[PDB]
Amino acid sequence: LFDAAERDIKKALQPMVFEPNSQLTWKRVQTAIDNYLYRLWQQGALAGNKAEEAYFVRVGKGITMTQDEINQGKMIIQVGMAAVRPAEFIILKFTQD
Amino acid sequence: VTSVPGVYIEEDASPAMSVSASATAVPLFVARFTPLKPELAGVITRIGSWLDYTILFDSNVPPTASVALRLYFQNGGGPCYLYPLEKADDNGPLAALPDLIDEVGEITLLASPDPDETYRTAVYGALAASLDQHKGYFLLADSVNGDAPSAVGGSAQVAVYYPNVEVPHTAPLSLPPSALIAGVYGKTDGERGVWKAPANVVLNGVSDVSVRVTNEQQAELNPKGINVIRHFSDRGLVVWGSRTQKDDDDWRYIPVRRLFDAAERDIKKALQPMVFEPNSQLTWKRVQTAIDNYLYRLWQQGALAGNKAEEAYFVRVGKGITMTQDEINQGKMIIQVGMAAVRPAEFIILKFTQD
Amino acid sequence: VTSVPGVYIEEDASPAMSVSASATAVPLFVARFTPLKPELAGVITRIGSWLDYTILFDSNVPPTASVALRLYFQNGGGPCYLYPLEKADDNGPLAALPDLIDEVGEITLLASPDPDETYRTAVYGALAASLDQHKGYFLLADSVNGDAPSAVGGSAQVAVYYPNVEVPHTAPLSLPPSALIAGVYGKTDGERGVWKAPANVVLNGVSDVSVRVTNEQQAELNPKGINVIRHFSDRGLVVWGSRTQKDDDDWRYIPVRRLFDAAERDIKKALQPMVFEPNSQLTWKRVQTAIDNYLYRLWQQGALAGNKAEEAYFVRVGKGITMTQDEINQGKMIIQVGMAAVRPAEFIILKFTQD
Amino acid sequence: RLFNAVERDIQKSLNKLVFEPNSQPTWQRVKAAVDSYLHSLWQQGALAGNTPADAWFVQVGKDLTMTQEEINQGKMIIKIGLAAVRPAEFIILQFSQD
Amino acid sequence: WAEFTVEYPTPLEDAFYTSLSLWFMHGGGKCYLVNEANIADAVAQYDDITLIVAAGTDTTTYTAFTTVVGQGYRIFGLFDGPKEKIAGTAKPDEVMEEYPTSPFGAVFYPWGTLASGAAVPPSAIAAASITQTDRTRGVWKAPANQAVNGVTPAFAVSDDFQGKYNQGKALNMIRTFSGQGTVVWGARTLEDSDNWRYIPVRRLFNAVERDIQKSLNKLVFEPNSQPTWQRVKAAVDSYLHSLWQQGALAGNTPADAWFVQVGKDLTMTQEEINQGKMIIKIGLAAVRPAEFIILQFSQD
Amino acid sequence: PAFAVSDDFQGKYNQGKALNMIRTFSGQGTVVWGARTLEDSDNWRYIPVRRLFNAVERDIQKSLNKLVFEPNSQPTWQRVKAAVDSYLHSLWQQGALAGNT
Amino acid sequence: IVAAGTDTTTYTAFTTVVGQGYRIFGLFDGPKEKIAGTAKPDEVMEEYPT
Repeated sequence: LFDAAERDIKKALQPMVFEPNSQLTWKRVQTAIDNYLYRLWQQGALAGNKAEEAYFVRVGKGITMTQDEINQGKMIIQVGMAAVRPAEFIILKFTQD
Repeated sequence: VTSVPGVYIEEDASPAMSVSASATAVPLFVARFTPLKPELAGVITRIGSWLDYTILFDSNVPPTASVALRLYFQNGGGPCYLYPLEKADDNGPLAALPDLIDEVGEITLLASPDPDETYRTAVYGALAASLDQHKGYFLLADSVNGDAPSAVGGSAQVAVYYPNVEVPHTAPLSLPPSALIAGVYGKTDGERGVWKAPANVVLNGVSDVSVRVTNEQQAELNPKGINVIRHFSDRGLVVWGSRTQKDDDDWRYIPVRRLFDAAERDIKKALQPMVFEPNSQLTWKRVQTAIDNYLYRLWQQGALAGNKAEEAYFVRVGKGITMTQDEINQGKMIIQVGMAAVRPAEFIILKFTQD
Repeated sequence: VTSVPGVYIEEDASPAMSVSASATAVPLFVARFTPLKPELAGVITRIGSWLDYTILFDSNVPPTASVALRLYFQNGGGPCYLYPLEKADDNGPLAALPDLIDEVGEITLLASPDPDETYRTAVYGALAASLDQHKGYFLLADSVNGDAPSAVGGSAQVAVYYPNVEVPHTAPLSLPPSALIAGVYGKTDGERGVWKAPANVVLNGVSDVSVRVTNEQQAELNPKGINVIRHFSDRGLVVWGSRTQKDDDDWRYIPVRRLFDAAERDIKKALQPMVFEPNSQLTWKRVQTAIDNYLYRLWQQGALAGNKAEEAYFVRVGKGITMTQDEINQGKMIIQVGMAAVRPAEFIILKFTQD
Repeated sequence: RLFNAVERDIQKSLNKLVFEPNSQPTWQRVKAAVDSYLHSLWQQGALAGNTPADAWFVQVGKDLTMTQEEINQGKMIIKIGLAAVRPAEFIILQFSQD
Repeated sequence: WAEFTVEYPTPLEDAFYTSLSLWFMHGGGKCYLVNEANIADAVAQYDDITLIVAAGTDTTTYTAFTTVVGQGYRIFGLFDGPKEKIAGTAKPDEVMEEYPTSPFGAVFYPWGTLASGAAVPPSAIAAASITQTDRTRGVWKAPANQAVNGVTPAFAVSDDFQGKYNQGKALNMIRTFSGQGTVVWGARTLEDSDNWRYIPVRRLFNAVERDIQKSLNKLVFEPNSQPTWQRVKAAVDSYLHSLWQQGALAGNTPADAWFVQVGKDLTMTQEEINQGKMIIKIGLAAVRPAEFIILQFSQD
Repeated sequence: PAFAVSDDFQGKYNQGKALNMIRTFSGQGTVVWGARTLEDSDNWRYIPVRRLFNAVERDIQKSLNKLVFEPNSQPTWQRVKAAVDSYLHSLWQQGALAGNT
Repeated sequence: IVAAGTDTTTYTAFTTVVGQGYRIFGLFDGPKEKIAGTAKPDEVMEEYPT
């Protein structure tokens, strides 16, 4: 699951690889990643409950970066999921009451 | 524990228990008999009725053991045991007697219908030691004359019935009343239960007492507590008085002694399946409840003399209360339980007034 | 100690201990018997009941050792030991007696049911030396006439019961009461405990005393403290008086002597696993606590006569208190402990007044 | 035999449900499939009790059972409990006057 | 135990074969085996020897033991007792002059018999009790009440024959009790002086310096100045403070338990600084076994 | 069992060491009886309290072999502490070790 | 480590692997037949490694 989610976002960030590192680029990337995990969440592939807690993609400058790696031009995409595990070893444990 | 994925099946096992009551009846008799087969010489034998007694044993002709035993069934039913022995001073099987009573779990009462004194007092001293380790016995005894026997001096479990009873047979022969008084305990626990003193029950089939007792020496014999068989004109013979031997206010009454003797034997038999379980907290609340639901059922059928409050039991098994840490290491449990039994009502006093 | 990186496993070992109580019962008897096998000639043998006594030994016909021993079981239960010897002046095994009692750790009481005086006083002087090194013995004795025996002159652990008791047998034979009075110590420690003086307990199965004592020479015999078997009309025979021999206010009473004798033997048996541990400070607080939680449990069951304060124990083990530096070098520990026992209540005085 | 035969049909059926994703739509589907079998068994008089939430119970979740670390090992543990019927071996009857 | 079996394939009856089989069976580790003419060479080389036990040799062993003590190698031997059956009628002293008096060693009389095979010299029995002691709980506790397994003593000694051999010298019998069995009993060295008794208080000072002397070999030829004096003083007491919490040496306010001092005029004045010397002194109070436990009753 | 032992022959072999007889009752039969180890010390008796400590560490020692040579820092100390007590909390609800709070 | 009717050489190999601290729990056999119960509570118990 992590091997296929990386290969689809890495193929589409390749057209935008030399754009300026301002703030309006940050909110446009953080949204197009947000609308990719949300569609994948609501079809039963991220093991989160009825809250939002399956993704925390953030691209800001105060968070997740600072000033001096802007000068050696970088961006940092902290993203993280919560995948689903297969269910084996089903245990019944009947009781009397 | 789980390697192949598959599907595994599993149940919860627990020794969760409840307590149910047995009967307080069916004694054994240690008089002399005549068995028909050599394997019936020195072993305890269960007798169901009068019919199967006639098959295994016989009725001889000269001989009071066959007469004293059929009067047991005419009063009250129930099975009974019997242990035949021939010689009074044969201390071989008499020493081998108390290690045969323990393997049968039921034995409650004890008696001896043999007439003379040299045979009975040899028996009463043989198993007198087996009364004080609290396994649950209660024997009966008779008195040779106006005072109590001294083979068992002072104990919480005896009962003495003074005047011996005769019976017609082809001159009428006398009979020590310890035989047929065991059958009248089998009727009172039937309809009324354990907690009713058997006094107003009527002896079923007799001619007359041997010596006629009157009220002016009833006053002397009712202290130093021994009981009495009385004669009345309208209703015939009747047993009278229900007092035990030793006379502190702890246990002076037959039913208050026999109520605590039966309530212990039913809970001790069912805690025996759980005797090596861990001493955690979930075991404590499961035991304290199964004892709580046993005294509450016995309270609401009129046997614990408490009022409309709850105050008849305070069973507690906790760790802060009733225990502490250092006797857990020498593995123990402490069950503080206590009842409030009911007393029989004698000496009814009227005291009329004008206003 | 650690070279290969790996992962190492290690636990904390400590001799941390607590104290639990044993029973104060089960004596040995040094009368003459008739063994059945030659290996039962001169060695201590454990007897569990009356049944297994009939297997190993026998009942002969002329002979009071078999009669005096069965009266022990009718009074109180418990096992007992016995040491058979044949000749009174055989000082071989009599010198070899006290080095056999020490290897069995339990022995508390001491008695001799043999009738005559030449056999008993040969025994009482043989093991009289083994009473004063404080291992925990307490023997019993009888008096040939109105004054105490002189084989053990003045000691804190004796007890004399004056009038000898008879028993019917096929002319009734007399019997020195030191045998059956050991069994009545086995009932008092059962329900009431150690700290209750056995007086109101009733002798279980006897005809009558040999000589009838009255109250006007009870006044003379109750000083120079020796006890007495009394006869009453309503309740029969009863033991009476619970005073020891030597009459300073230190220990004049049987239970105050036997309470300190049992409290020492339980803590001395459990300090024996920790006898070579270092004398640091964390050992001191672990010992002082396990002694504190032993007297507190014994206080709150009514055996230390203290009021609702704590003042019944002052166990201290420190170094500034109760010790100093220079006896650490000759390795020692000092346990200053002290109790406040309870006294029996005799001589109840009313002193009515008008106001 | 009631407890002996009420599980040999669940264990036979759940063999085609192993290796399924241990998620939220699974937990609300096994819970809704077991109690639809017990409700068919309660009307037939097999196990006794009114208000059929009292007769049995089924529960499966994320923190009532099988916390987060044993979900990462793959385990999917449940527990159900039910009260069956017992024969009326002894029939006692009491007369009175009222 | 692996290479000991491939070297010695057959079970023998000699005193050394019964000794190493009792060492390894109670745990054990890296142990040597030298002839009785080359102790004075083997100790000076291998740099880790702690115990010199005697597997049934007395005459030429006592000379080689006191040899390596004479150079001050800080070692602790332990010896055998007399062969069999002191009658106990008399003569408490004449069995004790054949043993070299020194604060290093004990004798361990009763000659356990190893009911499986032949006899075992008691130096192996005493050496097995130290192995399961320091692995379990420290070295400051005496090899005193930890039980051994598979060895029964040949004799039953007494309760009081221990008593007349407890002063002067240190027979240290091996006595079997009820419950716990075949245990060792008594930890006493050869002298009776109030500084040097109690075998664990000897081994505490014996092992608290063989780790300081091993470490300070990389600190010689260092400049004898002020930053050196405040660094050794701050490195030694950080080892003693780890040893005080473990219960090895007793005392509250841990400035009272030990002391360390190093300076310019409290010690090593100016002229012996010019000769290069750097002298220190540290002193500490260890623990001692509670060999005697007396207890007093009263009424208050 | 080949023998019938007693009720009281269990009694004199219950202290010191741990004979642990095999005795047959009425109803339940040929059952084992008594779980006691060889010493009598208040830390180490009761065979199940030995096997509890014997099996609560052979799974921690088996698991921590893949955590050696890890950096001895602050995020390590708060992770082992949060991984051990999540195993004991699963063992406390099952009734293995007793205590409230 | 159970003993299927072996006592002599089993008790040595049991306490060997305890000496390295392998955290194991053996269990042994009893005496062969019929303690008479007349005496001697201790002498049947020194042949077992404590």
